[PDB]
Formats: sequence, C-alpha cells, structure tokens
Amino acid sequence: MNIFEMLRIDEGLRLKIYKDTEGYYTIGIGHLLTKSPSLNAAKSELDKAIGRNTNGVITKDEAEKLFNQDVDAAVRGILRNAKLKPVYDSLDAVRRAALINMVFQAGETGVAGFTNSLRMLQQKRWDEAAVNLAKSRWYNQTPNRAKRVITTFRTGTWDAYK
Ligand SMILES: [Cl-]
Ligand SMILES: [Cl-]
Repeated sequence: MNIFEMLRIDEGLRLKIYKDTEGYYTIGIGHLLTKSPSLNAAKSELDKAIGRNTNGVITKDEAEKLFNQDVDAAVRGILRNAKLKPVYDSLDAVRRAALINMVFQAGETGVAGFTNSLRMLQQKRWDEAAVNLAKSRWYNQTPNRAKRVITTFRTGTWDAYK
C-alpha cells in the first residue's frame, strides 16, 4: 500500500465530469476542476488542464497524469507550509501518507487549520488526536473516508485499507 493506491481507493476514478460530495465539478481521481456552478466553466478548466478540447471526457492516462501532478502538489504544499512541515517531518511513513491524504482532499489551508490535532500528532498522542480529528465537519460530511484516515493515524498501519 502506498499513497497512490490509498488515494485511488478513497477518491475513485471517473473519466467524465462529475460532482463531488460537496457538489463541485471534478474529474479523474478527485481532481477538483472548479467551485463554480457552471458546467461550462468546468469544461473550460478541464480543457486548460489537459491541453486539448476534451468535451468533458478524458482517457485513463490523462486522469493518471492529473493525479500524479496533484499528489506532487500536495506533498510540496506540506513542505512549504510552516505549520505542516514540522508535523510531517515528525511522522513515520504510513502516517505521513495519512497527512498527504487529508491535504489532498481538504487543501493545505484546510488542514493547516486543525491546530489542536496537528499538535497532538506531533506529540504522538495517537488516540487523542483521533478523537479530536473526529470533531470536525470533515468527519461528519465524509465519515467512512475520515474514519479510514483517522485509523491510519491512530495505528500506523494500512489496516483500514486492507
Ligand atoms: Cl492543473
Ligand atoms: Cl465517506
């Protein structure tokens, strides 16, 4: 198990424009296109991301390419974040993957805002961080996914994904 397979599990794969759980325009493996209500604005962002007139549909390869870029961006965003880098450097390899997963889903600002939980993670107080991470909109809106992420932080194994 690694970050790519983990996220592929949590986000799925769709070759056609679709709405995420919040109702936003998305494509591929969780690649948010836009937060605007317009399908057209979405088609436009897609074409621009792919580099061609797509018509709301992409190939598997295209999807995997967006995916690789987004995982890369997530990691780099963590290292560039003053609040995130420290937690991340403190963690083992599995737990690091759980951090990247939250980041990829909720944006860096998003995560950087879980102040108390980040502190708990850094202190290695697993069980407490889990409880604290659960008191969030993030958990309430996508509970089964959040649950997987949280177990990963709690245990340090890939058990929730196996
Ligand atoms: Cl892009
Ligand atoms: Cl869920």
